[PDB]
Amino acid sequence: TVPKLYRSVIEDVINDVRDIFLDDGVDEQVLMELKTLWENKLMGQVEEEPLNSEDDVSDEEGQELFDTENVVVCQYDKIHRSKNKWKFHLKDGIMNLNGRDYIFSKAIGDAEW
Amino acid sequence: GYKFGVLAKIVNYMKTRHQRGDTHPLTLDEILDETQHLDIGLKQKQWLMTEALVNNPKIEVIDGKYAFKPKYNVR
Amino acid sequence: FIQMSVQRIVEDAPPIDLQAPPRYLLKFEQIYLSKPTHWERDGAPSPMMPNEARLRNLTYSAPLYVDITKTVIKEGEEQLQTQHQKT
Amino acid sequence: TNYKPVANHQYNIEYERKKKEDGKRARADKQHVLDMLFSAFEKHQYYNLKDLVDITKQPVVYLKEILKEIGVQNVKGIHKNTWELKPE
Amino acid sequence: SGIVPQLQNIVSTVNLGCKLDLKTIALRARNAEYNPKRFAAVIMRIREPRTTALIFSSGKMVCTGAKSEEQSRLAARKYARVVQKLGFPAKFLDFKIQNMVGSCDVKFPIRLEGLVLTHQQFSSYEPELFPGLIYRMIKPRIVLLIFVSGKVVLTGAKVRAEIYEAFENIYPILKGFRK
Amino acid sequence: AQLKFFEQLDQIEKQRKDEQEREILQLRLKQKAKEMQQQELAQMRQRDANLTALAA
Amino acid sequence: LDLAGPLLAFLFRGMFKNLLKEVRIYAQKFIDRGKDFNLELAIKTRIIS
Amino acid sequence: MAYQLYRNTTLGNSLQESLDELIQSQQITPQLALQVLLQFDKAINAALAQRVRNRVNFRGSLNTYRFCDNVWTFVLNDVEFREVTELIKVDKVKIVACD
Repeated sequence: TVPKLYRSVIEDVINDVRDIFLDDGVDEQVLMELKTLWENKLMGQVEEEPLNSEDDVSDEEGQELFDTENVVVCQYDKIHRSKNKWKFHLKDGIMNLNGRDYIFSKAIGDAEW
Repeated sequence: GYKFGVLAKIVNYMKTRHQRGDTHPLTLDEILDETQHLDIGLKQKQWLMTEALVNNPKIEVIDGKYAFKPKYNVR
Repeated sequence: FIQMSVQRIVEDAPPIDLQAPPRYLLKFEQIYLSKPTHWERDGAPSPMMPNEARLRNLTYSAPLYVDITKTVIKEGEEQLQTQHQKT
Repeated sequence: TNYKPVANHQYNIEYERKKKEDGKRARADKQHVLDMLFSAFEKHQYYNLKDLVDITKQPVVYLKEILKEIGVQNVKGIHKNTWELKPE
Repeated sequence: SGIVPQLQNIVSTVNLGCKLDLKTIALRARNAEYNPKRFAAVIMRIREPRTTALIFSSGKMVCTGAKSEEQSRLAARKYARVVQKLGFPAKFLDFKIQNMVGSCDVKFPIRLEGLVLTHQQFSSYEPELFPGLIYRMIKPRIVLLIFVSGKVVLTGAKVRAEIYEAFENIYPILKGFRK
Repeated sequence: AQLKFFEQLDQIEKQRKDEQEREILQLRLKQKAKEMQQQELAQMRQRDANLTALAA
Repeated sequence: LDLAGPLLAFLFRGMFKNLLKEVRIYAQKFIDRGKDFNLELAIKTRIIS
Repeated sequence: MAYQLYRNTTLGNSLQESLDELIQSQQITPQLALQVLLQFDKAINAALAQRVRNRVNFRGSLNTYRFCDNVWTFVLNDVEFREVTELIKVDKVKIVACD
């Protein structure tokens, strides 16, 4: 299923880049070579100014630096929050969970902070 | 339109340079590289050099390379 | 006058055309006339007898209502037609 | 049935929803605003402030400040005194 | 009276004394959000104090949601420290409690009609607009939302003393309209 | 290189047709206008790339 | 002989022209502002009355 | 000069690596590579918008969130992606959203 969608995307991409390859004057063999390599690669403190009186008031910032864990990239239509919970109308997008990819149109989410 | 706002952008870049404080005059091609004007045609640049750079009062020409006149503004 | 002329005048009045893009069209279709009525200060309607009008210095008048069709063309290939009955 | 009591008129709530969804225009950076202004002047020699505000999508006060910095108001026979996007 | 209002939310403003870059703070902060189209400030939230703070490019910040004055001050200091850790010269200047909100229950139904009739000069009861009666106390500048269920919410206080004094003043009046 | 030059000449041949299309009606002007419109979107679209690289 | 009818018909035609005139003005202001308009609010009954 | 969302995914990474190989081989110029990336972004956006007609659900807890330039950067933990056909469990997820 997902591989079939990927093949359709390949067809769309090549068709979309043909015109640019003609505009820039480059030979068409580049597209064939690109597709071949792409497929192969895929498969009392009165003086309060000092703030040092408190320490370890944060968390590890390395999660955003790593980003190695599963990542979901999509578009959002509505996102509401009522004092505890975050609600998500995320529309069509892509998800990368455990390497395997997932495709969706409507995504509904509820989370707690 | 074409080939007008680019000239305006160059002149604005010159003001930005002068807020920087680099009195040393700079080459027009280097200015184009800094302002992402490579895409523009060369002929428009040549027309600018021949006519607009001299017409602009703030601009000055020294040793074959164009920059503002440090005398015009009060120091 | 009441039976023919009022309705004919309303019909002959050209449809209102507005545009400034979506455009609205207002058409006045039908005339309705109720019996002479008087509204008390509390807002309760009640039939107004001519003797009561004479005594209370009221005007012997009948409410007048028109059916108005408003059609809006949004340029999106759909036109919405809403009818206000007895405005 | 006329003038039936209502908390808010349908047109008013629709317009308020549109305004809230669109949100107020944001104050973008001077460089980007200037570039957009110069691009607009290329399309048209003379611009009115009202339409220039629509083109730039910037606050009126901020746009007026940036435009006062470079462009200049010319009093003209087109119909009224309008801005000129040419710095000189 | 035997009843003391308990604070539900405290608003405190503090100046950091330095201009800030809202976009940079939004990009680098943990829980911060920045929507210039919607609001001109940056909204950040910290769970451990369980509070929300708005930070403006002018360097002034507003902290809300703190249930205590100490919690409000600590949360403001934490927000300032986060901004400072983001590299800005943030400080803690002229921290002040602009407004305090308290809540309580009188444990008996109230006749808001009689209350407004007696204290029309300070009372405002409009069931169409809001079911709760709004009472504007003068000696403390406190606004009280009194409800038929007995719940009373005081707002506009700068110090907890004002909240307690306002409740002490209002309780004898309410007791005279017990339902 | 000569073959490339001949191919290039056909470009000018068809740009003649382009003029005759203006004379029939401006296609080049329309293309330029279209190019002008993208610049703003590209700047807005671009802004996201720099910050996303910093974020991830 | 112009009896009550024709005379009232003349007056009513004039007043209905007016009514549609204010309706046009009121609706035009809202349309220019881009917001839809309420037909009931557009009508001035005092004109005819 | 486009939305530029799917570049930092498996598909975009593979395309970028292929373009890097051709650039190393001098077969394609970097401007051509950038143009290919732009066209890929357009095509992928259109394809996901059109050929996807399935709904998904998920629940969990949120540990962090960020917003700037209409870009949400939520960070959830212990998420359960529930679908009518299958259920997936994940310890942590980062949801990047744009519009």
